[PDB]
Amino acid sequence: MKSSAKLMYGPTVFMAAMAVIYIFATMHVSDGGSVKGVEWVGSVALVLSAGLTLMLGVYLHFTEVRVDVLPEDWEEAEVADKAGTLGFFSPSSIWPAAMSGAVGFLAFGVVYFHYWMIAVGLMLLIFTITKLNLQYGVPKEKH
Amino acid sequence: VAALNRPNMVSVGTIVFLSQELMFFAGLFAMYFVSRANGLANGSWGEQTDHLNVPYALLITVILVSSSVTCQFGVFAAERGDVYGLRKWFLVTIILGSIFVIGQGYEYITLVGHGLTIQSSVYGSAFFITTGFHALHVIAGVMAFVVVLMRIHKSKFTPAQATAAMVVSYYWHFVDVVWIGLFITIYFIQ
Amino acid sequence: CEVAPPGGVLGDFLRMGWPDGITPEAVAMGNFWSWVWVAAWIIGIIMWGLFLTAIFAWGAKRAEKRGEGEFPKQLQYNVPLELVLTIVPIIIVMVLFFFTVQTQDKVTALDKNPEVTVDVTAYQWNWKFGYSEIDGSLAPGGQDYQGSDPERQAAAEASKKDPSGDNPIHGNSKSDVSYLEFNRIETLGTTDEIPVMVLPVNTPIEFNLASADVAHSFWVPEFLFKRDAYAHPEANKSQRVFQIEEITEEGAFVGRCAEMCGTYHAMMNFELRVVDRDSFAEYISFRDSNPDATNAQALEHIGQAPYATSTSPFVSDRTATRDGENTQSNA
Amino acid sequence: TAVAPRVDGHVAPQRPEPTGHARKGSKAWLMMTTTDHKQLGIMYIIMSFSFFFLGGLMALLIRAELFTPGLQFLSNEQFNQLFTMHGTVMLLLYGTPIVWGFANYVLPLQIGAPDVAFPRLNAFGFWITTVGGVAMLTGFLTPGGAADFGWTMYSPLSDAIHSPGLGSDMWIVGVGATGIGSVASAINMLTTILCLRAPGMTMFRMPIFTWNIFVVSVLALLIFPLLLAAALGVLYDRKLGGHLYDPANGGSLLWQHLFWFFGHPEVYVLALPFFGIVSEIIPVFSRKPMFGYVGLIFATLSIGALSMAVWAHHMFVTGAVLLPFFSFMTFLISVPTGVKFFNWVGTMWKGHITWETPMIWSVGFMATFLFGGLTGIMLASPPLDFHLADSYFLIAHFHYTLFGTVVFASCAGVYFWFPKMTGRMMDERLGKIHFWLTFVGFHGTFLIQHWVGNMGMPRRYADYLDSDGFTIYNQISTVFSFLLGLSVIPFIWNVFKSWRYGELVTVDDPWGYGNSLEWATSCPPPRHNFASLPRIRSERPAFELHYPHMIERMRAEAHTGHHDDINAPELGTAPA
Amino acid sequence: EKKHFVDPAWPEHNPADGHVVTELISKVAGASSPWGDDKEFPVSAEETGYVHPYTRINR
Amino acid sequence: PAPERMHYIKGYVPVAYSSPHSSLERSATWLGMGFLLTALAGVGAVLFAVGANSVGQQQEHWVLYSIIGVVFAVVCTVLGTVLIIKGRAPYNRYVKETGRTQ
Ligand code: HAS
Ligand code: HAS
Ligand SMILES: [Ca+2]
Ligand SMILES: [Cu+2]
Ligand SMILES: [Mn+2]
Repeated sequence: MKSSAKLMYGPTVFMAAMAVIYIFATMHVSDGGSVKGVEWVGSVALVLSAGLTLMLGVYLHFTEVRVDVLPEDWEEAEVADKAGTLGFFSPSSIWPAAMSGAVGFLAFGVVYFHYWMIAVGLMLLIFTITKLNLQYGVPKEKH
Repeated sequence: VAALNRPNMVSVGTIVFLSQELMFFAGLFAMYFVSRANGLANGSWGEQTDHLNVPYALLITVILVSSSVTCQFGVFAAERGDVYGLRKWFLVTIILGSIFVIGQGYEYITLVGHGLTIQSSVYGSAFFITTGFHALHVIAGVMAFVVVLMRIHKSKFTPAQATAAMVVSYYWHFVDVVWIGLFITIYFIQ
Repeated sequence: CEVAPPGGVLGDFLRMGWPDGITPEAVAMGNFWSWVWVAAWIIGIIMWGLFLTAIFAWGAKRAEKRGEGEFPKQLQYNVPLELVLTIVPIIIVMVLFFFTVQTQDKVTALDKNPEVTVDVTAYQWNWKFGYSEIDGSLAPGGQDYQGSDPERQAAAEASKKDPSGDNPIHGNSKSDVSYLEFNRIETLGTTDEIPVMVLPVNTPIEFNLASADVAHSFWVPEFLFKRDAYAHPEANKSQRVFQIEEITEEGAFVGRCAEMCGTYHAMMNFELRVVDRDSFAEYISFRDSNPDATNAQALEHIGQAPYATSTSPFVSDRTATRDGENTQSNA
Repeated sequence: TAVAPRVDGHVAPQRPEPTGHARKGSKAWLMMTTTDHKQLGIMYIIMSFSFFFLGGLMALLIRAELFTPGLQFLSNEQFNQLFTMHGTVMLLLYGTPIVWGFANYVLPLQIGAPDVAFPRLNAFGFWITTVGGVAMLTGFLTPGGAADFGWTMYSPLSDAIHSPGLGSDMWIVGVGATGIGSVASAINMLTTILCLRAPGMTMFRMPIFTWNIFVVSVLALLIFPLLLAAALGVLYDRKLGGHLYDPANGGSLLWQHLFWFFGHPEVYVLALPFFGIVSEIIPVFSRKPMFGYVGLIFATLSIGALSMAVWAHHMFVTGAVLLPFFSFMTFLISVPTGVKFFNWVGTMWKGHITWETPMIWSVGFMATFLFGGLTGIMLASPPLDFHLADSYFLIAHFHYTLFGTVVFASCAGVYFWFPKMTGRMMDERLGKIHFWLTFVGFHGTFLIQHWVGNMGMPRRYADYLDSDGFTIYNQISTVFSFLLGLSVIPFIWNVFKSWRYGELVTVDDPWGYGNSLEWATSCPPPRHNFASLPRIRSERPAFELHYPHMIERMRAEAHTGHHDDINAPELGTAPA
Repeated sequence: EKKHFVDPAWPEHNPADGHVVTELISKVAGASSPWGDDKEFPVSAEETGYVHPYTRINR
Repeated sequence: PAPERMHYIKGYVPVAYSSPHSSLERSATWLGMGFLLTALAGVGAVLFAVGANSVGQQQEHWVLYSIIGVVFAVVCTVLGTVLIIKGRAPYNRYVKETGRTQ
């Protein structure tokens, strides 16, 4: 995490510079072959594009300032240091494919713009999302 | 030492995802600001800003920021291991966000009821696309809180369910922040 | 570039099929083109030669035969050479960009003095040309001539707001056509007639582009230049004007559409016909004298071929087109 | 470094079985429900190549209709739909999903991970990508046909008036769904890099391919939501009668800025992972390291940065953009893309090159992409683009680049990592037949179209008049296009044969000199990738694992300078 | 102590060590297991609960 | 506590671009890299202004464009070169203290 957090500051600096340059240039720089005025689409996109990298970079920096010296980021770590439980990872699940099909129903309901299709698509979507999130919580059957 | 503390993966994934909705709303800010530029070049933007109601939007904003601090108290309770506190504060958040969306609905019925529609002008289109995508994200946030509550109904409250709560709270903080940006651009910058 | 490219077969190879250019701006662009291709073929030669070296020299068979062993020298860094081959790209790119700025600003200026102005109006799917301004040294009657057609224009201006009260776009009607031009003398191209638009030689020309519906493109290969015709060019922030200092050689040249505009995008063609300066003066005088005279009548009136030579209309039959028959020979 | 005590009765792990032997009904329900990145990788790859053949069909039809002047069998509408959906299928249903498929199969192996961060999210990304493909291609099932506008979907040509048919809306939602898949895969790849690395593998011990997936994952994260927002703006105009994309609003250049801001980073998203694959392949079949590794990282990072500045070079002919800004920054994005060739030549420089099939494919990639990039820099000057924009010169450029990356280098990846996916080798005879058919076909198709465009043939032209003089060149181009289409016959047969009866891979690294960590495990890997991990002390762990005696050389010769690292004293206060 | 409830299924915890999990930080690399970290597996077939059926179908 | 240097026996040579003393982990390097990359925009502005004045264009404002270009290039250069050198301080003292260059 430590190394990877610093990298987001290269793009942030560069895109902030290009945003300010683009803005005051497009409002200031004269030309024969082009009109003068602040070009808002590129402006907003460049500033929020710097904001994305600033967000993720400052978050990962604020995280790594309070993590131990893990064997992953340690140049001479032994394999045996990572022994123990690693984490829970889903062995299988049907609900991703069901969500894809639900989104498909919704999207087709938009292209045809039948409102019942949009309704049913949103219900299929929210139901399958709930079932994905509730996959490992379904209580044991009881009489 | 018991174990080495390390990054919460689910929180990292959630921040990488909330990076996406910033750039989602970037395109809508572009569709707003180019339209505003042209409309002020005509000197006719302000013929529909007068449809707005800045006090109503301000009380709306109060409700949304209040819900945003409510779910933070809920996350405090979650990390303590306290499930009843989490239930309480997430429910109050659900209620305040529901109030937000139904007040936004009232404002929409008001603005449509006295002229401003999507097709009435370029202003109406930009207004409704921006504020409407935001309202859909708010409704998805209320759905997410509901799903968390039934999760801590069905399964036992472990650290896993706590992280599941923390990241829905991340999402609602982000939605609230996007409303701050919308509120200043729509009602004050105009 | 202001330097003439190499001569003979080298120049023909280097410009690689570019038109020669019937205007000074075109000559400049083609010169810059030829020279950057000299540079590009040099760079390609050296890099491809390195790849062919890697094939025919550094193989493993030849190394095993001459007793080189299992592995080669495991050199991972030459930090000075890394810096050198980082900056060499940069300092060749800098000269590329300097000459780019030069040639561009040569082409795209407005520091000229137009003596003819054309209003161009693309639509789905044809052209309408029209003479907007002529200089009194070249116009009928020896006076500066403005070609605006007052009533046909005043209708377009009146369209800005719909009196029925809709008016959604910043106060204007959706169907506002105010931005278009309606000159007096106009050459409306049709499905069966190519618009032959006539200009003088050795004369500054201005083109004033716009479209009635979608985005089109005024491309003339022999100017080595194109620009897009957008609807509401002011609102779209598009520079709608373009200027050439002169057209160097009389003739008849083709021009095409280059932005995909729809179904019949391949059928939008026109003929930029370039004639002697006095022949243009007589042409525009004749059409100023006969508001009901076709373009072909006036072309005949000054000895030109009546109809387009650089292209032709399209057959417009979805069945008969398939055997090769695609012109309709309306000439 | 500790020495573990050897123990009694030790036996190596049992190797898993190769493909072809699988018993009936084994894959059917597993495909529906699996969360394994390895199966999802194979599925991504097969799906992308299926769509590749489906888009090349439309391309062959286009090339047929241009063979001779006239409309011999297509109409105007159908030709427009054809080039539209060819371009769309080739970028969003081949390039991006195959990027993510190679990433999914290979990246957890390279970093020494068991699984991806969010497995069900991975599966969701795959299935939503397939749904997007269906959504796009169903426009052909309506009587009006697919979308007519090109894959750029300019405005107002895409609005409610000028394109009424529903095929356009099908295009919109399908492109959006492919964006959804691209972002889910990006979240997965990025978090998996951040969290689940093997002990010892810091960020600067990962392979080049992993670093490239890092930068393109953040690019995709940055750009695909903007595409979805702009496409929904278009759908908002069409279905709800909005006015934001009207030309009177300035809605044409609005769309162009939004689109190309998405769009050029997407072509870099396709380029960089396959630069990565080539950086994986060439060091193996050279018996050398990757030359300039850390500087190569900086090159990739600079491309990731600069990609956001150079977006509007696709708008020079508009008379709307700031020409000097974007021309300059385009010439700048070319430089770190140029450092790649110097690194690769350094890697092959006085190495011991064995010309196996994947190496041949990689060198074909370099030979084509060099010309593609030479063409691009001349598109990057406005005074040249004013003639070359929207000409067939531009078609020749972007095919010389994309066919270099997402086809040549992707086939190199297939031949390279077929053992790790199947435990079987591919047929080298057919591999070289496929290579040469592809080479002859592609060069003979697209090289002459440079001249066809320069002469003044625009792109997207259904028909032309024979007086224009294009006919001879179109004919040469079409014959070699049909040859290129025939190039896939040995490829399909080679994959199908070798998957089911190909030569069994007996060892963990059949090429012998594998660098990255995937070659330090079985062929195919177990369900959780690793039955044991080596020590990691280099960007090539498997090489120092297979050749201990080489480390002396590998470490000593690594730099040119006489730095005298071997002569230093003991640094730790104690070994404890 | 009673100044805030703590769930039964919460694990053992030392207040000097910070929370068992918090927004930025966890004690497991991947996700946290839904069965609790203080649970270990495999258990015995007895405490599994599962009763395996015996079936015979007529022929 | 902060970590101590890694143990290396006599005659061992590592590769460690992310070691603790390695500046590539130090963050001031990365900002300086960003500024070094940004410095080229000023040079672009200078070439633009000079070349546009050279052909008789932008004469109204070319001096200002060129001045902002050169000062942008220069301030970016000095800020980046010192953010870099600051970032590379620990490695310099490390090589001063110990035998390895790696
Ligand atoms: C994989 C996909 C693609 C890659 C990669 C790619 C690379 C480049 N392209 Fe591109 N392209 C353009 C320029 C470049 C440049 C500068 C590069 C760069 O990556 C090329 C640099 C790469 C190299 C590999 C350089 C060679 C290496 C070395 C080491 C050279 C040493 C020499 C130096 C440094 C000095 C240079 C001087 C010399 C004299 C050679 C431009 C404008 O400047 C347009 C729009 C113009 C228009 O609208 O007509 C464009 C349009 C497109 C389109 C749009 C087609 C559509 O509308 O559907 C696509 C899909 C595409 C794909 C791709 N393109 N490109
Ligand atoms: C990744 C990116 C791309 C690739 C690869 C690509 C490949 C080709 N291209 Fe292209 N393309 C053109 C020609 C070709 C040809 C001949 C090929 C060849 O590689 C295609 C041959 C490949 C094949 C592959 C054919 C064999 C077919 C088979 C094998 C079908 C059977 C299927 C199966 C699944 C059998 C097995 C069955 C099972 C069940 C397993 C031309 C002109 O000749 C234009 C200009 C259009 C115009 O009018 O301006 C064009 C336009 C474009 C555009 C712009 C579209 C637009 O204007 O909107 C893009 C982005 C693009 C990208 C790409 N293109 N191309
Ligand atoms: Ca034909
Ligand atoms: Cu581009
Ligand atoms: Mn264009």
